[PDB]
Amino acid sequence: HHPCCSNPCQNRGECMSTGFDQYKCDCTRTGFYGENCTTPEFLTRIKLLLKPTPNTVHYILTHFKGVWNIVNNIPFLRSLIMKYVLTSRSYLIDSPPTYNVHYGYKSWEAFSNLSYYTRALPPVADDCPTPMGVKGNKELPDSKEVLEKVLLRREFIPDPQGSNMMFAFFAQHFTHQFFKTDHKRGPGFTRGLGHGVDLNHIYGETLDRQHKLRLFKDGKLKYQVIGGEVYPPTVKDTQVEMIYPPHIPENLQFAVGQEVFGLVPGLMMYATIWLREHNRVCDILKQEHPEWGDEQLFQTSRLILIGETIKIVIEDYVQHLSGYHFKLKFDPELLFNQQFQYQNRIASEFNTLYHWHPLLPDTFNIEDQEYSFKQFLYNNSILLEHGLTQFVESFTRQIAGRVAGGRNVPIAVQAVAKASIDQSREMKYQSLNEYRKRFSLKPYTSFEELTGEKEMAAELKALYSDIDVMELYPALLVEKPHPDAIFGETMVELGAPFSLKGLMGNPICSPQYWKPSTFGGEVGFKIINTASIQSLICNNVKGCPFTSFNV
Amino acid sequence: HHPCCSNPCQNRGECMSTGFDQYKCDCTRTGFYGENCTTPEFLTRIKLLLKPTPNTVHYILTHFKGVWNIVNNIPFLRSLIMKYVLTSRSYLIDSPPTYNVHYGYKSWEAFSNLSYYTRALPPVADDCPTPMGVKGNKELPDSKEVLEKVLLRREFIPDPQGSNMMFAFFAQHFTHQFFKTDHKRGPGFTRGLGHGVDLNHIYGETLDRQHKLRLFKDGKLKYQVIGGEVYPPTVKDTQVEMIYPPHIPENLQFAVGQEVFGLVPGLMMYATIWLREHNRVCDILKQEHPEWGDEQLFQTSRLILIGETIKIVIEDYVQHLSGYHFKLKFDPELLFNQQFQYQNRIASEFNTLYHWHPLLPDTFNIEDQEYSFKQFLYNNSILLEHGLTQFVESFTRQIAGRVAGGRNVPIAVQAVAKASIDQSREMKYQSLNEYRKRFSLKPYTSFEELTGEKEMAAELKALYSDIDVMELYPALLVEKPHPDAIFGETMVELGAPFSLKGLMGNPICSPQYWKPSTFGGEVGFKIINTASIQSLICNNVKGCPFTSFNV
Ligand code: COH
Ligand code: COH
Ligand SMILES: *[C@@H]1O[C@H](CO)[C@@H](O[C@@H]2O[C@H](CO)[C@@H](O[C@H]3O[C@H](CO)[C@@H](O)[C@H](O)[C@@H]3O)[C@H](O)[C@H]2NC(C)=O)[C@H](O)[C@H]1NC(C)=O
Ligand SMILES: *[C@@H]1O[C@H](CO)[C@@H](O[C@@H]2O[C@H](CO)[C@@H](O[C@H]3O[C@H](CO)[C@@H](O)[C@H](O)[C@@H]3O)[C@H](O)[C@H]2NC(C)=O)[C@H](O)[C@H]1NC(C)=O
Ligand SMILES: *[C@@H]1O[C@H](CO)[C@@H](O[C@H]2O[C@H](CO)[C@@H](O)[C@H](O)[C@H]2NC(C)=O)[C@H](O)[C@H]1NC(C)=O
Ligand SMILES: *[C@H]1O[C@@H](CO)[C@@H](O[C@@H]2O[C@H](CO)[C@@H](O)[C@H](O)[C@H]2NC(C)=O)[C@H](O)[C@H]1NC(C)=O
Ligand SMILES: CCCCC/C=C\C/C=C\C/C=C\C/C=C\CCCC(=O)OC[C@@H](O)CO
Ligand SMILES: CCCCC/C=C\C/C=C\C/C=C\C/C=C\CCCC(=O)OC[C@@H](O)CO
Ligand SMILES: CCCCCCCCO[C@@H]1O[C@H](CO)[C@@H](O)[C@H](O)[C@H]1O
Ligand SMILES: *[C@@H]1O[C@H](CO)[C@@H](O)[C@H](O)[C@H]1NC(C)=O
Ligand SMILES: *[C@@H]1O[C@H](CO)[C@@H](O)[C@H](O)[C@H]1NC(C)=O
Repeated sequence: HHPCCSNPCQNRGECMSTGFDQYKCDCTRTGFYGENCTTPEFLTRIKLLLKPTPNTVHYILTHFKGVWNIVNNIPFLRSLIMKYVLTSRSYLIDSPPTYNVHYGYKSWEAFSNLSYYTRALPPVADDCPTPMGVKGNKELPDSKEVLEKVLLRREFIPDPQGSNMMFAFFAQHFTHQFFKTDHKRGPGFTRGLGHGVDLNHIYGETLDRQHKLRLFKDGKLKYQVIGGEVYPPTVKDTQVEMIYPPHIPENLQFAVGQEVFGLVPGLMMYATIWLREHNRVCDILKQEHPEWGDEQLFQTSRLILIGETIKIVIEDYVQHLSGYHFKLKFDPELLFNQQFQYQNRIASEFNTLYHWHPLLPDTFNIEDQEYSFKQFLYNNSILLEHGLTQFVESFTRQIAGRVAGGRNVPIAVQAVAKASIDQSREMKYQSLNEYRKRFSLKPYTSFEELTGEKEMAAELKALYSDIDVMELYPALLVEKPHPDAIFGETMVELGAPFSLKGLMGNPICSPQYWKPSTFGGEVGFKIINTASIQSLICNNVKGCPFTSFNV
Repeated sequence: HHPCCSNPCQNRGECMSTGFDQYKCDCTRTGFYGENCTTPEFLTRIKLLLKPTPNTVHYILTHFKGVWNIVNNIPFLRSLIMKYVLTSRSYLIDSPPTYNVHYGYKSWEAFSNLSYYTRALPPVADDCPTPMGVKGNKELPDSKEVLEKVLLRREFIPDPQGSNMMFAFFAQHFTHQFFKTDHKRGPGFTRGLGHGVDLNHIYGETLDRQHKLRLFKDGKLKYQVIGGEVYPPTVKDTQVEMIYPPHIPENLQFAVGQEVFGLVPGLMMYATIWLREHNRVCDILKQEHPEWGDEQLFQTSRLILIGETIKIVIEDYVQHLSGYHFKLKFDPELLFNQQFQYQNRIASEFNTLYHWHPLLPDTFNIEDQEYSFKQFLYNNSILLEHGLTQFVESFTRQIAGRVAGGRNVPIAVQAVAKASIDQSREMKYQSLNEYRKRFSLKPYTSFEELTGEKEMAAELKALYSDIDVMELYPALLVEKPHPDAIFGETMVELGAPFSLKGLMGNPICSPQYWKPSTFGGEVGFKIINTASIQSLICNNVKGCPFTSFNV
């Protein structure tokens, strides 16, 4: 078998076979040497005794609300801290990207082929003696058993951080521009070739789709007016392909950038809001530039919207997730004297860790009604009937489920949770502990340490035998959450760097783009710099209902 | 008409219309302010007063051989000098890229559509009152008149810098991996979607093409053996599309990565050499790694050859072109503590300036035959008849033509030169002086200053009237050359930043790729770091003939 199956190289060292039965570790720039890159260089010894634990940094940012209220009001200090928040993560992500599902070594194929999700850790080799390498049993536990024992929801567990349905649907809508698995090819492949925040979920992935969605007047996107309300146009009107079941009538087949957004009325809500936003921004640009044509209005509105999106994601969305008392800041300028790559490639593991189906409630509560999954799925009538204003009011009110802590996957999506496990396996993911080490965390020494509890730990011990072969995805869902938090440590430490990279990596954040001229002058620039989840709703939803990501 | 037609914003200010008849310049990070970005900031006045002119720097690098002799043999200094050389040429290229033929403002479409060449300067707006903006006559001069008066060769002018046919054909072979105009779409479109040094001219642009070219045994490329000599495989064996006239015999229809390489036996000489190199490297890696399969042998040899190419281009090819006494060095480590983007997008103007058709001789002198263009085109027989050894010996001793200095484009390719002019105009290129300002040079004040001579200057003055509307492409070919040099200032000052960006931008130069494990261990890494034009020929051409880029 492959001599690297046991994952012998530590500290970001690279493993390579050197004959049938031997390996060598490449310890270049790891700050370690020795056979397995485990012997620290002198500067590394000094860096390691002085480096705070990820859990210490977390504690500082989630306590001392009094000190943070001061820090948050000294612009120079707020800049300084946000600068640290951005750069301390940066070094963890390979950019240019490296591995993928087919390439556990660097290759031009893995670098150049945009159809692959990239990989933060190389796949376990095909001929390893155990699924994870060398440790554990010949087979992993039945995924149905892992699912039923520790993942599935008994009683609904609300998120103690107060995440609402505005948040859950925003997560779903936002991330589905860059997580668009190409099932024809396999779970390690993506249809999102832009690999980030390009808003293809609004504008379409291909130019042909964009052109069918565009009005070609005033930069605007096509729309329809129903009962005086602006909604997306239909499939028959646009000829834009969407996924709908057969029983869905022509008039309820709304056409948006992303093929799957008819699935959920929560997604259609956001699609409608962003469509209105784009056309609202067109109206403003046209007022500033009576001389501009359709094409420039469209393109400039897209860049503004991309900027709005990143702004909202950092300052409301990540802000809410973080539980930080520190006020996060979207400011591209903070990277201008730093080493940073303005490019991104979506990692398979980022897709995997974002399968937050425990956010989903048992029923969807709009106004006085309590819709089941059966009733809610593919039902855009519900949207037309209640309207965006009520959708916003209801979803702002409705609490979402806790993601970590175990046993919170709604039964309605059990098949999806099973697939995340099976497809992790099919893609040959390395173990939870391997991922933890890759992200500068201590491997868990037992199942009780992972869960912080006894009962689930015991189930997991019986299923997996060895903590070092525990799988990444179920571990994220059963991990001991931070105190009163939605997630545990592994989710935060893997998610945050993938997030920073995808947000700041965007070309609009580079010095040649980050200028008022890029966005049609100072007014367009200000739309980006003052954007928020509240203003997005206020500007585009009748009556300007109040909103946020917490209940 | 568009209020930016006159190009009012200086110093890399960005121009934007604010009404029908008004503009605003965006002076962000230019170091200037005021209406047209022409007033310098205090620190800018200083930076201006100190900073040496590009010509003064060229003089220092092409003189004082005694000093350079010391520096070159003192590694720490060589390295510090190369680091300057690399980082000064850097800030000149927009990266992430910006404009293209259809987008004179920044847009997601220009960012993301890899099918365009990018643009260093945006195009002249469609409705401008003159071809170059507002200066000059309503029509630029007949392009045949320009071609015939100042471009066409009367008498062959040899390169006083000593460039040979080995150099001339290396330039053509190498550049044709990234200059691959998609004539079906237009001159501003490329088929080279990798946008750099990916070796698609050897391996194929598509996976479909690569796979038909591969042996699938030991990592190797398919080949044939004719008279005991290894040549590329045929079109019939591989089913790889090549451009060939109907009349060419089955066996001389060589199939290589780049579809046009059967055009010229000079091109097929290098194609064959590089094919041999790839399979030679396979052999070395197979020896190192008996455990490796076909796929990893192939991909690893590919990365090795990419490195080989960059190394040769920097240390042999650019070295020769530069006329420097200083010894350029390929060493990715020199950028590791610098700010640099590991990405490239091929610029249209880089394609344009690289039309070095004056390099071409009047006949192709092999052994004691002197082949006309008519005889040499598409004649792979010549290659088989003489063999690679004679090709190398003959092309090493044959002088190439001077590029700058005027009147040296061979009549045989007059149509290509005319097309360079017409296509510049079709892509709405700004004038020579706009390009010189864009690359930190003073605009020429007269035609005589451009040519350094009287007679062509007068023909040009009569044709164009204003130096400020002189065109880029013809200017490059008529420019006063540097002393005893093949090129003039504008060629060097534009070409150099485009070059080093595309060389160092490659992902193999990034910290996560620049490691021995990437190339199969120390042995593969060493193939790269010891590569030379002489070693390429020595390892792959029978009899190991002497070669170099100069006669
Ligand atoms: C971010 C949180 C989030 C939420 C709130 C959410 C809400 C919901 C929801 C009710 C609104 C339903 C019925 C589903 C149902 C599904 N989800 Co999600 N999903 C979420 C994150 C994801 C992600 C990420 C994927 C992977 C998408 C991909 O790779 O294409 C996913 C995949 C799926 C799949 C497999 C899709 C396929 O292409 O086969 C189904 C089915 N689901 N989900
Ligand atoms: C770098 C030096 C160089 C040399 C030595 C060279 C040598 C020769 C040569 C010698 C046997 C011949 C017969 C030609 C003939 C042509 N070359 Co060049 N070319 C060169 C640089 C270029 C470049 C750059 C282009 C543009 C390529 C593109 O845009 O695809 C080009 C394009 C062409 C074209 C038109 C575009 C096309 O259809 O491909 C013709 C015809 N040629 N060339
Ligand atoms: C990026 O990698 C993708 C996966 O390797 C690749 O898709 C694959 O493309 C190949 C070649 O075009 C397809 O192979 C086809 O042709 C062979 C032999 O001629 C047939 O036996 C196959 O049935 C098939 O029709 C594969 O279908 C395809 N593999 C997949 C999708 O898993 C992409 O082409 C690559 N992208 C780029 C830009 O190169
Ligand atoms: C890369 O940018 C390219 C330049 O615009 C683009 O090429 C263009 O593609 C469009 C749409 O696919 C073609 O226009 C079509 O318009 C109607 C459809 O209703 C048809 O009647 C036309 O025949 C045509 O299909 C343009 O012809 C085409 N322009 C060209 C070839 O120069 C690429 O598609 C863009 N690439 C990506 C990945 O978005
Ligand atoms: C190098 O790291 C590897 C870790 O896999 C070590 O490999 C061996 O060490 C084990 C216990 O120390 C032995 O039982 C085995 O022979 C072997 N393990 C495996 C998985 O085969 C090796 O000791 C390390 N060497 C150094 C320098 O620490
Ligand atoms: C910088 O920009 C140019 C704009 O082109 C200059 O305007 C020019 O002023 C000239 C002198 O009065 C006029 O001859 C001419 O009308 C005008 N050029 C054009 C094409 O309109 C601005 O004055 C200058 N601005 C400043 C403040 O220096
Ligand atoms: C591919 C495009 C990327 C966009 C993805 C956007 C958001 C994904 C959000 C979260 C992933 C999971 C967990 C991390 C979230 C919050 C914890 C702390 C956040 C933090 O420290 O700043 C995080 C800071 O680094 C971010 O800038
Ligand atoms: C797209 C991938 C990039 C590969 C391009 C490779 C080769 C092109 C070679 C030279 C640049 C093009 C035209 C001439 C410009 C400069 C050459 C002369 C002097 C020089 O380069 O030195 C200037 C000094 O700075 C040394 O660099
Ligand atoms: C191979 C060149 C054919 C061009 C002939 C038509 C254009 C003539 O052009 C003329 O050529 C003369 C001789 O070089 C020069 O002295 C003149 O300045 C030039 O205008
Ligand atoms: C569709 O949703 C609507 C709400 O407008 C609901 O009344 C109806 O029962 C749903 N239909 C189905 C088939 O679930
Ligand atoms: C083909 O090249 C060969 C060299 O072997 C030569 O003898 C012959 O004349 C050439 N054919 C043409 C069409 O010039």
